[PDB]
Amino acid sequence: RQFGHLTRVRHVITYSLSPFEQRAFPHYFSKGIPNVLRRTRACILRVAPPFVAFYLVYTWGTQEFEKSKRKNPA
Amino acid sequence: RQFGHLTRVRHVITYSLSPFEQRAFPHYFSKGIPNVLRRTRACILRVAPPFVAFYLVYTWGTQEFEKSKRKNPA
Amino acid sequence: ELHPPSYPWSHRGLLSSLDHTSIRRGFQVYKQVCSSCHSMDYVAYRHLVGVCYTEDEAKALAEEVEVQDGPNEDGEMFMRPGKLSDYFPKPYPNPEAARAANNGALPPDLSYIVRARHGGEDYVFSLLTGYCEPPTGVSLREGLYFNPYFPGQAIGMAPPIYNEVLEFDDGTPATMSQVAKDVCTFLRWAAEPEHDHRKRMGLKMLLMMGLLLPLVYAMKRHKWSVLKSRKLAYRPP
Amino acid sequence: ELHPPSYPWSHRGLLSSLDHTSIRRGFQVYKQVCSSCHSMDYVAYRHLVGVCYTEDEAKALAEEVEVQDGPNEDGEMFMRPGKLSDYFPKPYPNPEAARAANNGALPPDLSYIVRARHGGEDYVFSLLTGYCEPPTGVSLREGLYFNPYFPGQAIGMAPPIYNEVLEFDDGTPATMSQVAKDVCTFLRWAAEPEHDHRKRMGLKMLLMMGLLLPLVYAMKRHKWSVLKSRKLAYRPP
Amino acid sequence: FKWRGKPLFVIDQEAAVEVSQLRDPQHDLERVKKPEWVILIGVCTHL
Amino acid sequence: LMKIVNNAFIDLPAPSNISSWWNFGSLLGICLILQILTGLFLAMHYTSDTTTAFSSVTHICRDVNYGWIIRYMHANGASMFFICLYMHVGRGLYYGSYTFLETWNIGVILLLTVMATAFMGYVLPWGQMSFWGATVITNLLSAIPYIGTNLVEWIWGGFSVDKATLTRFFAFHFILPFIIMAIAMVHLLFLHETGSNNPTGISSDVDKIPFHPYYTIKDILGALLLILALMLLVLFAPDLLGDPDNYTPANPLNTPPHIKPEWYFLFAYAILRSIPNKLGGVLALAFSILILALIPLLHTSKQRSMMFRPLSQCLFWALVADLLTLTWIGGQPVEHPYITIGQLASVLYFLLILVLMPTAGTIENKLLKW
Amino acid sequence: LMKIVNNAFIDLPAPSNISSWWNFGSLLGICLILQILTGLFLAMHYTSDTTTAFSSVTHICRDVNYGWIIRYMHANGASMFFICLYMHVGRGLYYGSYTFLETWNIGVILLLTVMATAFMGYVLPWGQMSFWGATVITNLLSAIPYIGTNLVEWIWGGFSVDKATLTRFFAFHFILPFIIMAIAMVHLLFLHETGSNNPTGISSDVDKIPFHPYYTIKDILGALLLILALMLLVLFAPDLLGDPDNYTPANPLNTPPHIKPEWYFLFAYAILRSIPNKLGGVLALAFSILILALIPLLHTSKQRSMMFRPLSQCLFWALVADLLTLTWIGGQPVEHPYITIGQLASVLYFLLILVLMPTAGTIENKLLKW
Ligand code: HEC
Ligand code: HEC
Ligand code: HEM
Ligand code: HEM
Ligand code: HEM
Ligand code: HEM
Repeated sequence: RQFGHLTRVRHVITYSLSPFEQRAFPHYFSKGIPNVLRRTRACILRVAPPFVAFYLVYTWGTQEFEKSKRKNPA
Repeated sequence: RQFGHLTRVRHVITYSLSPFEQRAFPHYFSKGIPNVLRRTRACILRVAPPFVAFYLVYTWGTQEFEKSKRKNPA
Repeated sequence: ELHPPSYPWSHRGLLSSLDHTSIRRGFQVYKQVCSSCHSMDYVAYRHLVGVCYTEDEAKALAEEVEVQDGPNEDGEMFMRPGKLSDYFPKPYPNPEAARAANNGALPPDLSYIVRARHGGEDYVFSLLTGYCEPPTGVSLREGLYFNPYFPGQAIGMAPPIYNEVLEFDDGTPATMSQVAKDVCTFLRWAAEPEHDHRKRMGLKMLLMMGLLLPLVYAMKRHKWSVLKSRKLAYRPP
Repeated sequence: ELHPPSYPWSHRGLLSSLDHTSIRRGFQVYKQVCSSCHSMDYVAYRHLVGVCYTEDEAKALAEEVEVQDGPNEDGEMFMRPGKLSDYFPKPYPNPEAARAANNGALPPDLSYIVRARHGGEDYVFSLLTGYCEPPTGVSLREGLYFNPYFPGQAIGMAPPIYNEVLEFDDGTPATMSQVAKDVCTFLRWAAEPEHDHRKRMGLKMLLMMGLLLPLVYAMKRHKWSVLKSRKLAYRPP
Repeated sequence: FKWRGKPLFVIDQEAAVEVSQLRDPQHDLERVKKPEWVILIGVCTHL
Repeated sequence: LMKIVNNAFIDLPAPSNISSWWNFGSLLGICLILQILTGLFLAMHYTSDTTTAFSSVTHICRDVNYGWIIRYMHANGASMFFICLYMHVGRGLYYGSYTFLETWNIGVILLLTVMATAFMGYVLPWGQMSFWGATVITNLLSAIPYIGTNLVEWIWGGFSVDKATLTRFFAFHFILPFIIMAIAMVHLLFLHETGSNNPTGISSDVDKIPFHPYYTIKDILGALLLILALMLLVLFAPDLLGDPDNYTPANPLNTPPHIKPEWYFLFAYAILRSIPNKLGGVLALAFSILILALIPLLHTSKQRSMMFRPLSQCLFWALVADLLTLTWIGGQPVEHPYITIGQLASVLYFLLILVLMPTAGTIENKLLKW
Repeated sequence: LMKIVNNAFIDLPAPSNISSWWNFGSLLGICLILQILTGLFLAMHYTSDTTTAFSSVTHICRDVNYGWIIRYMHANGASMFFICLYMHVGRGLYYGSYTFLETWNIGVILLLTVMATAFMGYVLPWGQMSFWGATVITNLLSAIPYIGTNLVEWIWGGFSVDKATLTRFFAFHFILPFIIMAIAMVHLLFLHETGSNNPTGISSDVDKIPFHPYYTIKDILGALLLILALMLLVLFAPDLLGDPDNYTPANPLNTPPHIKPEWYFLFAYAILRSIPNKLGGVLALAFSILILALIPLLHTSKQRSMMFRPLSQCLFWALVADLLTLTWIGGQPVEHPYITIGQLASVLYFLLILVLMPTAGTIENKLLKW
């Protein structure tokens, strides 16, 4: 497979420019950083809470294990 | 590449038969053996004489080598 | 178990090297103390070159000790003074003799023991300096001793080290501590004869990869800039 | 050089095997004669099972000889009666001792010597039975001897074999010849513990491949028969 | 002896050899420092 | 004219909405070639004998000119290798690669080829975890009735691990990457009839673009990060993953108090260790892997991806907790606070896959009426 | 659908006037796979250490269940391998394969791949001809000025052959067949654009026929003859080609009176041994091989084959005398009745190729006016 016999296209225009006629990193800080946060606010709630529990189960996994080797009053 | 777009053919007929309708080895002794000899008479003269000399050079290669280790009268 | 602390060192830093002066006194220890019962088989005097001793000097130690080498033309074997190619003198010919020389217990090798024990150095330095009186309610056979860092807190380790157990060349103090410093410095070198060079490539890497990585990241953003700035439209009738 | 002849054997035929009875007396020879100075290291008594001796019987020879095995719990080594897993008793601990036990010369091993010397058996059998008085105009150091089959015709081979040098079990003649037969039969088995089985697959192969080869040659001629009988013509206007 | 994984081969009439008559014109003591201690890499020059 | 087949790596149509994740799809080609290249030069001084192998490693790390690096570019390279995969594979779930049934199965046979390969790679140096690391795992195949004792003794070359066990792996281990090297092409072949598969999951036929300028350098950028994250470890923390014990000589007459194979088994080893029964967990082990062949009959949603299935993301990243848990829980010993976990975590793994991901599409279709 | 690429071995056009010679064209695929298959199982008990390798061979021939065969199916298999080639290659001259310039060069790189491979295969068992068989040949590369001492010491892992020399070959030797295994496909690829080349030399496009019934079984029939001629030797004369000395242990402090490598070098080794000068024959050696790349600029006849060039047959079969002579003359020592030969036979080889075969077509064209 290659270009030429994939599918159909009709009434579509494409504009584009050389790289040399534009800076590589414009608006990186200015516009990127909100887009990072917007990318963040859409994903954290479905990614973190597993790892949140993991941090806790990693915590309680040690403490209970830590106590068990410590003796009892007898 | 495959069959279909190789070349051109015109006015050619091909006859042929199943294998089951014919013995595998007919006229093997009766007709083959002369054809072996005919195949032989066309090739021996341009194949043997090298090997003929080889047999001799293999012979004289030993005899002269055989004599050289045998001593001289002195 | 017992977790040793993270004692600092002259080499803990990720571009820190070993104090070779500390190694120079460290090697004295292994020969005077540990080489009676520890079989370091993966090392030779020649590896000390460029590290703590020189060719001729370290060779003077190869002249010191006898080594079993050479089938005589009679068909027998003998003893010679060693050389720089010769590995260290093995204390005992086989493990079992070491068990026999002890209360049934074996000395491990000390070539790669550091990297083969959790914590490495910090285990070892605190091991020797963790000797104390046993606690109440504990009992031990003869030959065994107490040391909390060892698993089971029960070990056939005779105390090898103590203050003023020997003396060193330049004349620094032969305390139980400074000696314990050079020796652990020494053993890390055992399972790492490359530390002086690992950091060197440890450093060359960064000022290249830290320098390339933006540039390639730019050449990326260079080519992709056509599509990072590409617009479209839709003009049917 | 000298080319040995092609002496026949009980195994020269391409489906001929070894006379195992001849092997049984052959092994007596190596122990009584050759095992004083020949180091067969690639063999054990167990390989004699199913060949010349049994389990218990051959094991009686492992009980006969002492073998150096086992690190004692003291840390030393000792001697025990061997077993079937144990390889043969090496005569001398190293090559140099053998050179010392001789006039500077070495005995080769005899495990694979047959297949490592042109002619194999026929060399060896004629080697022992090629001893004669030296010819006129020849001189040899002490310890050296004359034998034409050896290269240079000069060898430190003391005559090992002679008529009535020992006796065998069943009581066959202990001539210089019959003994020389069993021994060369014995050594071929050394570098071929598979002779009894090589011919077996040596035979299974033929009555298959001799049987298949026509059939496949027919299935060939079967399919090709369309073209072995194909005719043509040429009918344009 | 064995050395570098290669062999190590180690006067009254030796000096009697006429150097010019030889193939490689080479006096003996050009090859050694001590006369009575001979050294060479024991490898046949041909092959 | 073998220049037309190498258009698949030069002039191939491929999408344009592509993340940085798919760097990982080609790093294996760089890991594999590098790892092979490393190991090949590495085996120039390995020895396949018990009496010298461990020493023959020491022949490298001490006496070879800059060869000591090669032990770690290779070894910890094998860790960076696996770090790609479980970022390469969970991808296919988070995006929906697994509909390409002819390809996804190939993606399995690699994994069992490797995870049975790598098992033969940790064992060569006779580390005292090599031996027992080979004992425990291989011992399990005795779990089968009436043949388990045979195949195990058959592979041990006797009745227990020995010199004969070693060499039989070193050849089986020096070889399979080449078998992978060709299967790699196969894995790309069935692709080639259909091409890649965007994060959205949409058939992006309209917006397929060249490959030589764009994704080449993009992969090289990833390879840089790989070499970086590889050069870091070897230079700064080579003892991190490769356990300390493996520098110990082998001795069957003594064990460590704590056993664990290399870190990457541990999600899987823990599943077995959970089961007190012997056989009752073994079949769960390979089932935990071979479930991947069984997923694509569980693509309930008539969508593909999970960027447009928010509930799937709630489950999917929850699965990672289980694996990363079983990773840690596996590498820790058998005691009451931890047994209670694996008896759940093992079940959670099978549960999330075979109940709730299917349940999503059956619902999400109903949430939007198809 | 990887079923369409395997039509080249099922539904491929190919001629019908085909001899039994072209059995040999595919036996290598059977030799190579078999040889690999043999050697792979064989290396399950090889050891790459001097102190045990020779013994580790004995571990096979004595103690392994039917493994002793494998030493010979492999070893003498390598002889049957070469018997195919110089019946596979002289073919291309006697029929005119060599016009396919894109293929013929590939046919060379295999040969130098193999003849440098096999050189690493005879050496493993430390036969006392292994050592010197590796010494002499490798020593020659000191013939170069100012670098010869470097690369040789560089490959010897020191200043002379040693344990370090061994392992470096065993990996270089266990690997190249796989490199050949892929180059095999390449060798068939450039073919695939043009197909085979009849004995007549005529473009037989009109009479190209299927492949699954006809040439498949025909090759199998040849494979039978191969397995026969292989099973014969191993069962009836395994000591034939594999020289006796190689069962001797290695010792640098003693040589045999007579040296010769394995039989197949001997046509080539004799060419060098003819030259008293050191370097003056080395460049002739590889030139004697690499002349094959230089032949196709010497296809003077505007015919192709030699079934229709009787004079070419007078020369061609004369060349075989020279090779089969240098074969024997090579394996024999340096004395006056034999030096007189190689000083001619070496020149005859270069002479027949670069003077008289070209001269033929320049004449045969004139004998028939074009
Ligand atoms: C009395 C002979 C002897 C002396 C001297 C000696 N060692 Fe030991 N070493 C032993 C024996 C015996 C053991 C066995 C310990 C065990 O079995 O747990 C051992 C154990 C060790 C271990 C193993 C630690 C572990 O986890 O088991 C280390 C490290 C060590 N010694 C270092 C040293 C150092 C450092 C010195 C000098 C300060 C030293 N040794 C001197 C005999 C000795
Ligand atoms: C007295 C000790 C001794 C005895 C007994 C002995 N050998 Fe020898 N053997 C030697 C020595 C020493 C050599 C060294 C020959 C040389 O250096 O050329 C040797 C050489 C050989 C060789 C080498 C032949 C070759 O082609 O290289 C063979 C084979 C052999 N012996 C077999 C035998 C046989 C057969 C017997 C019994 C008939 C036997 N040995 C008994 C000491 C012995
Ligand atoms: C996916 C492929 C492979 C995996 C998963 C793998 C696994 C491993 C691992 C993890 C080690 C670490 C041993 C250590 O650090 O001490 C190792 C060592 C080794 N590898 Fe492999 N390996 C692979 C491929 C190869 C290849 C391709 C070669 C040779 C070309 C090779 C040869 C060796 C050798 C000789 C060792 C011993 C070195 C040592 O143990 O340190 N391996 N293998
Ligand atoms: C050496 C091992 C492997 C190599 C060389 C390899 C190679 C590749 C490459 C180059 C791609 C294209 C890059 C991309 O799609 O992002 C790809 C894609 C893919 N790989 Fe791998 N891969 C390997 C292992 C695996 C494994 C273990 C799986 C397990 C499931 C797998 C499953 C897939 C799938 C399903 C795709 C399709 C990509 C898509 O749907 O867009 N591969 N593989
Ligand atoms: C074209 C490919 C090869 C050639 C020309 C070749 C050459 C040889 C030869 C002639 C021997 C005979 C040694 C003897 O008879 O004692 C040998 C031995 C050996 N071959 Fe190779 N070989 C090849 C491929 C392989 C392969 C593919 C393997 C493993 C998969 C392998 C592993 C070995 C080993 C371990 C030995 C030692 C056995 C012995 O020396 O008897 N070789 N090789
Ligand atoms: C492992 C090594 C090799 C393999 C697997 C292989 C494979 C093949 C096969 C299957 C054929 C078709 C059969 C035939 O044409 O009769 C062929 C043809 C051919 N081979 Fe080989 N071959 C190998 C080595 C060589 C070598 C060493 C040469 C040296 C010149 C060579 C040159 C050729 C040429 C020129 C052809 C064209 C056949 C024609 O013109 O009709 N090949 N090869």
